[PDB]
Amino acid sequence: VKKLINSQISLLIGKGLHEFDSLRDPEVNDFRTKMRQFCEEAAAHRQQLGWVEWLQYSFPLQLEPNRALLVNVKFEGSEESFTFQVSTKDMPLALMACALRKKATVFRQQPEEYALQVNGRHEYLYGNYPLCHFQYICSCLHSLTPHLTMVHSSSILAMRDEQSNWSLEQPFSILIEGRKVNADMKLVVQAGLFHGNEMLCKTVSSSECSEPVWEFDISVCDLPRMARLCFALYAVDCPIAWANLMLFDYKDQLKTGERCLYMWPSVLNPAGTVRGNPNTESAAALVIYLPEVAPVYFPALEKILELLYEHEKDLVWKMRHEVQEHFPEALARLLLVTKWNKHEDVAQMLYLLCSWPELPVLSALELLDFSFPDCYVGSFAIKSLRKLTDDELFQYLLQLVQVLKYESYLDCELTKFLLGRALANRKIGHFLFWHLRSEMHVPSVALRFGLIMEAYCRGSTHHMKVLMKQGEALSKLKALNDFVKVSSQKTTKPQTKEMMHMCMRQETYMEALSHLQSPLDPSTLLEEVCVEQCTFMDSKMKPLWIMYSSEEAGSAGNVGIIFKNGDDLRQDMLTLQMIQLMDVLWKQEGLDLRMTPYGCLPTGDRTGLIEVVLHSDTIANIQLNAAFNKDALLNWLKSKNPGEALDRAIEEFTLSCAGYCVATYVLGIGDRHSDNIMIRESGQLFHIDFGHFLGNVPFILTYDFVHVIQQGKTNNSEKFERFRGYCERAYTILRRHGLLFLHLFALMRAAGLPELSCSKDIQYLKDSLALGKTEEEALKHFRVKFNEALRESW
Ligand SMILES: CCC(=O)N1CC[C@H](Nc2ncnc3c2CN(c2cnc(OC)c(C(F)(F)F)c2)CC3)C1
Repeated sequence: VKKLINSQISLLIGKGLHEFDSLRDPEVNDFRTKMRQFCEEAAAHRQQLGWVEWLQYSFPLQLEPNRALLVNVKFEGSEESFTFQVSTKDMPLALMACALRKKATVFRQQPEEYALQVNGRHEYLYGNYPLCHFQYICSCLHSLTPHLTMVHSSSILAMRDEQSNWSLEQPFSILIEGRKVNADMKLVVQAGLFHGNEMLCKTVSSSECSEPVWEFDISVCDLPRMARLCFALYAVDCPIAWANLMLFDYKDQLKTGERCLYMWPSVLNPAGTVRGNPNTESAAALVIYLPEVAPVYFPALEKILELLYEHEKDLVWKMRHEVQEHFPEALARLLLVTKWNKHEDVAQMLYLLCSWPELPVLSALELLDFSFPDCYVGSFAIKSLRKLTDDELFQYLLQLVQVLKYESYLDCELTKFLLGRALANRKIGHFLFWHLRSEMHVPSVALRFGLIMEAYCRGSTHHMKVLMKQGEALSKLKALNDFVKVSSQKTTKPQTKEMMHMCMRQETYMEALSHLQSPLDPSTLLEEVCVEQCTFMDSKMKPLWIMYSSEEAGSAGNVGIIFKNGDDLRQDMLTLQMIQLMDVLWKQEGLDLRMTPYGCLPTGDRTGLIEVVLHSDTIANIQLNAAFNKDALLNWLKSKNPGEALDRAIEEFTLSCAGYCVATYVLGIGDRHSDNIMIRESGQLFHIDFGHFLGNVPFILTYDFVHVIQQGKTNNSEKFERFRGYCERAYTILRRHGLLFLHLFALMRAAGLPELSCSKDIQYLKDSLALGKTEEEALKHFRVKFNEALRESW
């Protein structure tokens, strides 16, 4: 029985569980047994949760950051529906008391034993929030009458049931023979002792073949708990390989004897993995002699607690106790000023960190960076992050996963936190899965991520099968995309499109591609695949256009996905999460710049999905075709928004244009052309290919857009300066939360994105957001760039 659950886990995570045993690793084996028990205890809690408490797990609420509304409601397993007049300020129990009052009237034959399901979707409307606050009821108002289904307590409960399962003064010292080296020239081995991005002593090098055979300025007593010994083999300068090791193991014991380090290819790297290269055969190895001291374990918290300019740093350390009292948020500045190469100074800091008050989510997000590698500093950060909302945790989930790459040991406070929250929310567990599964091709992350997904599956027997279905569809889509890629080069598009449909109509494909949850959004059910409306896009990697159509949801079941294999979808995903954050921060301060942060999620090696924005078209397609090319875009909105509807559309356009003009400027999105800018029939303007960001520069205002803002008029200052305001207001909101973007962008350095690697890339975001300058000084600097963008258009 357990052999099947294990076979499914191996297929789902794309790594056999037998591979973990073959390592015969006490660290990997201890993680597996400990985390399985943690997840099983979490899974146990869910099978006893109340019916409203389960709805909270499986279908978390989607909420936005007086007036009337017509809504059709219908009880489960009944054709008969009822349209009722409800207020936007009315709570779901009022709709449920109206639906129950109508039911008793018609059927001749308590609303608190019910929940409203967004018909044909895995989204629910529960809790004491007015109908205006729900993402669905709110979106319908701007779109469409909301279609709801009265799901009873017994129907929600039948789901959970079905979803069941030590101080030596001697100077520190290390080098035997290093096998499998490819070079011309002499080989040297440089070695530095790091505690994050900072050094603990001088970088001692080795003496200047394919199999070459061959003292640190810090004491063995002074070595911090999280000390790294970083190596680099090079030719004497052409780099060859690098390797990192923790001087203390997971059981907190000082490393002794021989160690064979399987090095990673280059062209000292502190941020790199402390674990070796998996290609034992290919990788160049460096055998080192980690010296004897005796066993020596690191002092426990009980025994440990018992113990800016150059001159400015000395002042921060003197007033360290005053920093805990007067400036607790200044913890980061104090930790940096602490000397981690002095056990006496590093112990005094822990005595202050242990009595230190909890920090806000923003201050905790900085402490998660590689500049802060201490376990107690790390545990403090996660302890402060425990106050995160499930919706807030989701907004930063991508960045927290990247920080798992900075982790020194497999069992860590972050893995526990991320897994604990994942098992508490099916939406957080869904996305954590795909953030981990999409990096299984990467050899460095492959073990950590594999073991985390296995543990989640140990505590999600049903969700494992849900994700397996998603994973089965994505396999058929790679196989189908490969056909489209081969065939496209041989025949006419209608011939390839017809060939794709025949392939899709196969039993194997129809079964796989249908009745699954969207990997981009678990609440969107990709039901019946519309083979006739499916095709492929003309871009280099021939992306797939896969249309779906649910009957139970009507128009809401008509959804589409884009499968793209060949290119990196990470930066596009990062940019869209940053635009969604912008839209949230804007809405929080009453500014809805009607944004379209469409779904984009990487699922594999150069493989991922993109949500289809229905009823949209590229600016290039509209402009290709009006007596004047400038009038094409306005005449287009006139076609889709006739009569009194045009006025709403020009406003929708302006708002979205302002938001995207700021977003593309701030994020530094270059390569802007008519083909990677889209418009929705509602008037909403959005951007699509985010291949390049952070100036890889100035504010850009297009004349074809400035014309739509001006209501088609040559001179229209009322409407154009109203737009200038939206840009100013939106840019100043982001500036206040600039520290939030800088912290998340700092954590994303772990992703290994070519366009986000150095400190110069983060400087672009400091400059665009004019971080140093005062609000007045920064609003003027933007007013110069904006006015210059206006002159730049003819
Ligand atoms: C089969 C109809 C057709 O060829 N179209 C072309 C223009 C238009 N494109 C879209 N229409 C509606 N929604 C979207 C799109 C295009 N989107 C999209 C966004 N990033 C991407 O890559 C990073 C890609 C892709 F190149 F990989 F495919 C597509 C966003 C969603 C429809």
